[PDB]
Amino acid sequence: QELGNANFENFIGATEGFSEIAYQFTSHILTLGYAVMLAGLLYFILTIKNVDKKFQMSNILSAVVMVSAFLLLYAQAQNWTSSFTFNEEVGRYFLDPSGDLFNNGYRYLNWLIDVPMLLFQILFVVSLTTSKFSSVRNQFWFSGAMMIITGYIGQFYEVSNLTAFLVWGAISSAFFFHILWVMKKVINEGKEGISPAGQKILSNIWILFLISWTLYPGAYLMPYLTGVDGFLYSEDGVMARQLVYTIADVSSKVIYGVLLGNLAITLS
Repeated sequence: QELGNANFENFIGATEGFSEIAYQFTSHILTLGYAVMLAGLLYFILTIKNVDKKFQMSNILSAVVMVSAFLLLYAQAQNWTSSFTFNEEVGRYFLDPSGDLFNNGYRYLNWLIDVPMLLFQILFVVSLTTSKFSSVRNQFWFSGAMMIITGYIGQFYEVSNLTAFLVWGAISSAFFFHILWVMKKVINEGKEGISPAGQKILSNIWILFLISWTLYPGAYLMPYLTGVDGFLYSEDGVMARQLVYTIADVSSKVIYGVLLGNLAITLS
């Protein structure tokens, strides 16, 4: 299997193919993904006037994240549809040799760019207490970048060497735990010396952040979560993975932005 060696979407597409439902669902979900980013982009442009100058860098960075997310998810969406074509004889969609093939680059690039801005963002709304801005900022940038790069290396091996896919996933996960831990510290310090209404919103932000962000390794693992011959090892694990990525992207970029915007209005 030469054509389907690059990733699980290709593997499936070149061997079993995708039902009508799997192909259409995944296409629609990816389209909702970028459409929400565009709407978010507008929301963040239009509401920047509602926070004090002091906090506006957060709204700016929300907007910038929306731009890159709109572009790269639009591109990922097109890459889905143009990589798989219907075959009349079997009634399924197959990896098209005349296309460019499914490619995770668009999404991994988006993460490299958005992770550092999403993490930095909050440092323009909350005030630290005992920690330094530059230290926190550097810990987030370095660990975020490493998390993504090591996850990108892992994903090459997804079908060729599943063991490696997992080892690199675990290294990536170690960077992830460090980010959660710095973020929990940022949230606790940001709670010190704001109103209880501000603290309740920070509490929500932590929950959102924690769940959102954990969906990413969930979706990386998704086709293996029922074992090497189970139910998700299939087009359904492709559908599940792309659905979960899309929910994660909306939650981590959009809802997170909105919550941060509301925190900043509270502090204004």
